[PDB]
Amino acid sequence: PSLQIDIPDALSERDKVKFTVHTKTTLSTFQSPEFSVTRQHEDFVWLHDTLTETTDYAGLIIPPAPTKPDFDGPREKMQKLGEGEGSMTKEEFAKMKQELEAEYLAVFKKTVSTHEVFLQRLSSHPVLSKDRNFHVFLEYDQDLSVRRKN
Amino acid sequence: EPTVQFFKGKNGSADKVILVT
Repeated sequence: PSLQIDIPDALSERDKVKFTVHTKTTLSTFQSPEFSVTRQHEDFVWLHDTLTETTDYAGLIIPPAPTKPDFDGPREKMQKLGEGEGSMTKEEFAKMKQELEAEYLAVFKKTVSTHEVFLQRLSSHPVLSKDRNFHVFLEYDQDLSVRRKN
Repeated sequence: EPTVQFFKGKNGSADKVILVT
């Protein structure tokens, strides 16, 4: 209960999916008792691969990386839904928009779950929860793009 | 072009998505 993480919300923008990573901790090894950051799916992938390529960690039961969420389908339907707004009736536009939202909702619930469980499993691991890069993932305010390139 | 925003449901509320304008 010293390190608790959750994902209260998520966002699909273009081809990127952003997760809000919310952390409540009693550990003074973190600068703040409560904080939130924004992380893309790529950051989760980077976190996992960084742990596995740490030679000291080789052998540890490392939880599997969350798989890439698939929004290609819904994104296509949504935009093509959008073009036909003028042409489309004002009665079925909300019909299959609500059906589109439901399609997004199904994908979101699943991928948020996989991403959250991944982080929660890392928090309960006696070795991995103290990792420097895991710390950065949870606490570092700015975008991880540059630290993923160096 | 637009973005879709997801919100986890709290206090028994249902999770939902919002098509952002």
